Amino acid sequence: ETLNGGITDMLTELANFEKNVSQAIHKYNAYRKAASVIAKYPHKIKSGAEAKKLPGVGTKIAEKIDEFLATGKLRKLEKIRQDDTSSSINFLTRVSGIGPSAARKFVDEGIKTLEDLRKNEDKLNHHQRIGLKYFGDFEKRIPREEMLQMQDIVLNEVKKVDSEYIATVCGSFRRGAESSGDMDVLLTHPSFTSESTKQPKLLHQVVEQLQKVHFITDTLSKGETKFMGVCQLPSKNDEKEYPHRRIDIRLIPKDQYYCGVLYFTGSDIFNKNMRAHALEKGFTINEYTIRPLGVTGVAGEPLPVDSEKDIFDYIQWKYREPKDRSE
DNA sequence: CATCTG
DNA sequence: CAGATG
Ligand code: NA
Ligand code: NA
Repeated sequence: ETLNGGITDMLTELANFEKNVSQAIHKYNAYRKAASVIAKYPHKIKSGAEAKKLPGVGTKIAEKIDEFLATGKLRKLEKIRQDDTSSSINFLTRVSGIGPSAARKFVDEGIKTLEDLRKNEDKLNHHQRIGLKYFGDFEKRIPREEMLQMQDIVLNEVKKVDSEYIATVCGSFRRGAESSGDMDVLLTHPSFTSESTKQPKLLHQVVEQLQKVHFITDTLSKGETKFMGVCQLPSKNDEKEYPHRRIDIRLIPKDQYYCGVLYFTGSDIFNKNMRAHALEKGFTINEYTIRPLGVTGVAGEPLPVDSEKDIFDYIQWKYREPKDRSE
């Protein structure tokens, strides 16, 4: 956690680059388990040889750790941090819609900067385009002060459309966090479930409303169950308009809400721990449901849930207020 | 995993 | 449809 930091970090630097720049998924994947192992390793790595001992620990990595431990740097890491090409990919990538794949193409085309991008706005797709339009806005964190404002609107409109909808703002917003990055709304309707054959409108209906009122501004992507968009808090009294915020709306059968809800709330750590105990207490948890574990190895069947309570209950545990859902 | 593109 | 992005 601090004993093998530099090492683990460099490796991550190394792993990152392999995938994003080069296409080395194997290599990439190498640096990964490696840092993962040195990550848990209880001692102070004092040498390559020492490390090499570890699994995932090859000679090349060793080699690397040596130079690092040996000198406070790594030549390769040094070359890469310069390499404008590498750099470019790292950057171009910040743009929503631009993955690495994309990144390489543009670069080999010579599109390297933000300006490069505008000049060639033709070459980008819609997402890619919104992404560009709101680069800053996008990168700007979201303050709970505004978070509550957003929540307010969304929830009110969802109400008007149908009294039977159930919306929920999951995320760290939900775990108390002072600022979030984007807004995740989980949605269900009684009339929707596991077996219940579809009802897209169920999602489309609200989408429309939010745009109606101008909350939603653009569409990133819009399917039958997941909407990816852009929204905005109505600039009050002209002087201070809001930033553009990322927002997702997703439909879920009412029959697997809370699990989702639980799940989307996090944190990853809470989940795990909650997930493990689940296992102890003779159960299973995942994104959509909790199931009684069979002894034959495993087994299934939908445990019926009406709240985040019912879940915990099953695993006989203390209801955790979302704030303390931290770890 | 669900959506988009081409 | 394989493939990319979130
Ligand atoms: Na991107
Ligand atoms: Na292939």
